[PDB]
Formats: sequence, C-alpha cells, structure tokens
Amino acid sequence: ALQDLLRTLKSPSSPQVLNILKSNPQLMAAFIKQRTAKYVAN
Repeated sequence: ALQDLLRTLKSPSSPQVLNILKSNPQLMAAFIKQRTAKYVAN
C-alpha cells in the first residue's frame, strides 16, 4: 500500500498521492488501510 501508491498515483494531480486519497473510494479505501494501521479515512 505504501509503495504501490507511489507507482500507481505517480502524478494524478501535481499540486504546487493524497489527491486521490482525499476522495476515499479507490486509493484511500484500499491502500492506506493496509499500510499505516491507524489509517483514518472518514
């Protein structure tokens, strides 16, 4: 989840990975949930 996010997200925004995460369905749901333990995705 930690590494895969970098390779998958790569540059899904380029703001001056969290970009998709802020959504919560795809990335935040699947990867953050299996790499930080205390993952928070309310």
